[PDB]
Amino acid sequence: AWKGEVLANNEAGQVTSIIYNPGDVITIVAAGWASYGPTQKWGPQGDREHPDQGLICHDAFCGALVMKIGNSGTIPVNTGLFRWVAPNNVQGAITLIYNDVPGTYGNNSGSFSVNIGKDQS
Amino acid sequence: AWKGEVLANNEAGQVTSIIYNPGDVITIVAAGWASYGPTQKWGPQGDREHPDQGLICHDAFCGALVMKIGNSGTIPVNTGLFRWVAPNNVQGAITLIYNDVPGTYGNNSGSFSVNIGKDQS
Amino acid sequence: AWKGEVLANNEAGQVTSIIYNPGDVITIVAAGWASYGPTQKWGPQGDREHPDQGLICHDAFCGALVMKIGNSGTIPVNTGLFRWVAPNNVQGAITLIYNDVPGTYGNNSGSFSVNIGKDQS
Amino acid sequence: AWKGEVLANNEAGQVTSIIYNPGDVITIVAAGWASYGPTQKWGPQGDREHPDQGLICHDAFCGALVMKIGNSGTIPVNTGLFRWVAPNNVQGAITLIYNDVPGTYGNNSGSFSVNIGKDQS
Ligand SMILES: C[C@@H]1O[C@@H](S[C@@H]2O[C@H](CO)[C@H](O)[C@H](O)[C@H]2O)[C@@H](O)[C@H](O)[C@@H]1O
Ligand SMILES: C[C@@H]1O[C@@H](S[C@@H]2O[C@H](CO)[C@H](O)[C@H](O)[C@H]2O)[C@@H](O)[C@H](O)[C@@H]1O
Ligand SMILES: C[C@@H]1O[C@@H](S[C@@H]2O[C@H](CO)[C@H](O)[C@H](O)[C@H]2O)[C@@H](O)[C@H](O)[C@@H]1O
Ligand SMILES: OC[C@H]1O[C@@H](S)[C@H](O)[C@@H](O)[C@H]1O
Ligand SMILES: [Ca+2]
Ligand SMILES: [Ca+2]
Ligand SMILES: [Ca+2]
Ligand SMILES: [Ca+2]
Ligand SMILES: [Cl-]
Repeated sequence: AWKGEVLANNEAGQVTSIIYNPGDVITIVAAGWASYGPTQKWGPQGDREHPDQGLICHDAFCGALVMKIGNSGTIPVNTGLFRWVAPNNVQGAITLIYNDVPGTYGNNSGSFSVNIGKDQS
Repeated sequence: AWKGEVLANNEAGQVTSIIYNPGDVITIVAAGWASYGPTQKWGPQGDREHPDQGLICHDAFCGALVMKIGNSGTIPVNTGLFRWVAPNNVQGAITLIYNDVPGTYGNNSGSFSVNIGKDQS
Repeated sequence: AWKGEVLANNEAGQVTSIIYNPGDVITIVAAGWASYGPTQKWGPQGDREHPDQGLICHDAFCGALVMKIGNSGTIPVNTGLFRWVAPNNVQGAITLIYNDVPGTYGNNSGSFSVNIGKDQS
Repeated sequence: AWKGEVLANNEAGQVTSIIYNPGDVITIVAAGWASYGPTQKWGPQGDREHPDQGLICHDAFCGALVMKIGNSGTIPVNTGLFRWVAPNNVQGAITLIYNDVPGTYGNNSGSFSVNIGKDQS
């Protein structure tokens, strides 16, 4: 398993020690508070009221937690994933990323705390 | 394992099929959007800024997900619990509840989607 | 989890730390060599060529590993059980026992090494 | 998880759907009755009284269940493995094999039934 934090201000994200392999079942739980610029903070689902003006992941809200597995495209994580198997082909290290518009991370603040583990399969 | 929905306006809570037994380890993941009255909605951690006005659980925010286990007090859940063991002498049926003030549930809306599993031991 | 040894010559068997509760999924693995009297030894499946002359479990061979759960009848274990769920209404402490004819355990020798754990469920 | 049979007379063994990856924890349970030639049969630990005449696995008895992982040498399985981690530098598909002398498999009989799964990590 892996525990750690993802900073809202880091366009490169946080690499983990979890290597996702074909067939793996994983569980992720995410918590905490972050902002993409405003004084308000949101949880790991982000801001449901904010439009997409060029986010790295178009399938989650601005301010959400997302990931990449190897050199996949972005995959939504939000509050987490329960006994989840990847939409197929994907493989590699899990990198966690805060969803914002590239070039605009400089006004971001806060972080998410994240646990990941592999399940029975 | 159990999957289901906890309505924000259900004061009595959602009774699950999980009986927490001595020594059990469990994982919970919660998602969704709900409100304790305002037009804005919050995720399962609730609203960090709203003051505690006699919530059923003093150790979680207004609009957070909490639970009881048998005769326990309320216990916080938020976005979830990762490979977690309960307080000494707590056991029995898990009921999931939206954290609000008694008698003030009638203006609530939305729901949280929740999964609960037992882990290896 | 429980890890230990089940002696062939112990008619009362071995009361483990594992309390089987409704819905639990368990794994048991058993290894080793034991005898119900002869100079030869058999593994946890016992002696397939030996007749049943009043065995405590009629559904496994003389010299096999079996168990009781709470106040159940004997249940075959053999080399182990993989992600196993008990029949309805069976619950309580797991006792491991060597399968022999009652009153004939005194000439027995050897033991099985046994691991029991609760699995995800 | 994989469930299947391993024929005692199959010198190439039985390839499974399990790909062992670094960090994986697995469980195996094996059952059944097989022979390397005599009319008598033995369980998955094999025959403790027979000498090694050039077995594919010198670390288990003739008639025992063994395995290979990818390009590995033979590793004992016997009655099974509980929440087991492979040696470092061992990875790839699991193949199950009956322990006999190469070229002498043709007079073998019976089989072992085997379950393999990946466990929480
Ligand atoms: C100035 C500010 O502009 C936006 S918030 C804005 O969001 C983008 C993503 O869409 C980037 O993260 C920027 O860094 C953020 O500042 C308005 O919603 C806000 O009300 C305010 O006017
Ligand atoms: C009228 C309303 O009052 C509160 S919201 C209020 O919160 C309590 C819990 O503290 C109960 O759930 C009520 O049912 C809710 O209406 C203010 O924060 C809000 O701005 C508004 O004035
Ligand atoms: C003829 C037979 O010889 C052996 S059994 C023998 O074992 C080897 C492995 O050591 C091969 O599997 C052969 O296929 C087997 O036949 C004696 O132990 C037996 O009593 C009998 O004389
Ligand atoms: O049938 C069981 C019986 O088998 C014979 S050979 C043993 O000597 C006895 O002690 C008893 O275990
Ligand atoms: Ca920003
Ligand atoms: Ca309310
Ligand atoms: Ca005896
Ligand atoms: Ca042979
Ligand atoms: Cl806080």
